[PDB]
Amino acid sequence: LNSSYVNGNTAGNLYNAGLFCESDGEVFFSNTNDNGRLYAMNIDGSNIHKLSNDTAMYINADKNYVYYVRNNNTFFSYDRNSLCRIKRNGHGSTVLDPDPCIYASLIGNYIYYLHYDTQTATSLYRIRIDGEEKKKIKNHYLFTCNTSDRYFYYNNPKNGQLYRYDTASQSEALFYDCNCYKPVVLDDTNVYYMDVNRDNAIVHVNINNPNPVVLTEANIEHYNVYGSLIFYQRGGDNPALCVVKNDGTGFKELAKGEFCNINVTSQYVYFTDFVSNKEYCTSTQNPDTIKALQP
Repeated sequence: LNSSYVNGNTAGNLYNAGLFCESDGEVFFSNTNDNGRLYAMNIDGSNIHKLSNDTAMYINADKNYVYYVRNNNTFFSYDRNSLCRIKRNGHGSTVLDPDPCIYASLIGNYIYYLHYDTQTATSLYRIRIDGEEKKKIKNHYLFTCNTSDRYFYYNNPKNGQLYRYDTASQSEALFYDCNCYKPVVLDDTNVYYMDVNRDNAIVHVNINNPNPVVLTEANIEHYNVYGSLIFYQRGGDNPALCVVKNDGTGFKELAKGEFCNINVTSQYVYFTDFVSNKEYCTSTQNPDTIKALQP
């Protein structure tokens, strides 16, 4: 068992289908050139090799294992999915929860996830990393994608505010007064969210010295963050994947079209064309030229 509050993935990856997971110098990922199957590579895109024939999403990792949701037969609705585990070396594949689920997120020794009660009714579950102690935590789902140490953060379903759940005490409380969607808290001084009151424009704030800054135009669909750069999809009449620094500077349009599933690693930021399902990437530190993952 884990001895600290390890987090299975980073920033907004799990909101963006958890297609890439960087951990201790490797990246585990869903390979769009091979039916979304689980692969591994070194952080710079080399040494690419198949880990499992399972199609994988919501990929998480700790020092010993990779945890993932597989589709047994889109990432954000009901399908015949199962929660699984494999050793990082490729051995020891096993199923932890065979029942449909999405949004698996590792916090310490527990995976918190969305469980389907029916095709439309959902709840929050957790399970220990060895498959013991499966338990329904709430009758309504709370977002578990954004984690830091023992906490996960979410828009409160009743009131829209940014709340924090402490997995150690198994309690929750208000974290920041806003009306938010897919919040990404990196630390108490770096809060990001789509602001429901401003048509999902992205806002950045430090909760200690709150001076909320709006960083984008209205009508944002997806975003992610690495370092001080925010990568986002702008919708509407002239859709584009864009980047901007967290002080409003350095805006750049990176690709024209409708993209999604923005996943960040220290080397690259990956994104998929919503219609063609083709995948692309760009440098995380100096985003500019776009590489294609196909073939």
